[PDB]
Amino acid sequence: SSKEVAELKKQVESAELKNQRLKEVFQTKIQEFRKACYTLTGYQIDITTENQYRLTSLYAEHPGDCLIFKATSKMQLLETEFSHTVGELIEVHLRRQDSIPAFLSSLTLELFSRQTVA
Amino acid sequence: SSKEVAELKKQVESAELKNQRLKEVFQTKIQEFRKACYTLTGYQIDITTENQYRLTSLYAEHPGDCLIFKATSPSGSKMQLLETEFSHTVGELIEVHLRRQDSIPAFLSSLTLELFSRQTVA
Amino acid sequence: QPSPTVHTKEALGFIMNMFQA
Amino acid sequence: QPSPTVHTKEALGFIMNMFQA
Repeated sequence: SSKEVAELKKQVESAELKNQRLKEVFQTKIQEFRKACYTLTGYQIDITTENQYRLTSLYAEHPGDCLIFKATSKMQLLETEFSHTVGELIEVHLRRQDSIPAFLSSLTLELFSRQTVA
Repeated sequence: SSKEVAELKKQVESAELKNQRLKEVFQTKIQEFRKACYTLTGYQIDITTENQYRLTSLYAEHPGDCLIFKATSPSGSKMQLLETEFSHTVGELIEVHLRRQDSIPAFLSSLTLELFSRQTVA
Repeated sequence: QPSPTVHTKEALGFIMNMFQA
Repeated sequence: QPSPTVHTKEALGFIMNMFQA
């Protein structure tokens, strides 16, 4: 019937509208969430083209300095130009302490100390 | 019944399924990102019902211990620490790093290291 | 306070629930 | 070789967009 045809055409538009909205509010929310995680923790967390996590510090001293972590429950730090400059931090906190959070926290404080003015 | 009604039902079905996959795909990658931020930074960052940000440490002493930050405005980058039961216990860290230094990352870094040292085996 | 349209509220109700754990 | 159904692949095209820079 034209009756059912008209009711269904409206349903299709409604269904498409629900999906379209799901796209827009997701976009805004994660960019809000991404900006919040960056301002709070001090690290830019990017999921790279290999399902890897590349991190950039708010206090990075040179553009391009980054840390790359590989995922498998445990996460392995991979080799980067900046990885070599902090071998000392990696030894204390990643191996002895077995704590990525203690590692990144110590790095942030060290980078913040050298970022200061005057 | 009619082929026109059929074709439209299959479009309704198709859209209500795009739905079901956008949710499930938005479902894993959101958690992927958050659980990654947790494993890496040591903070579980939730969005509260008031669109504020609740942080719980991987090394929290009690499960309800948390910090809550709020964004002052969407068109800005400032953020402010709101009072919680746990924030009552770290007034010295707040004074040094949030008030005198004005660095939330330095604050959470110092708090992470302090909580890590407190969580002894025995 | 125009009110969000039903499609904007429904999507925001589930998207914000996924950010809460 | 499990695959990607069309509705699943279509949601991944918009999903990953906001996880960089």
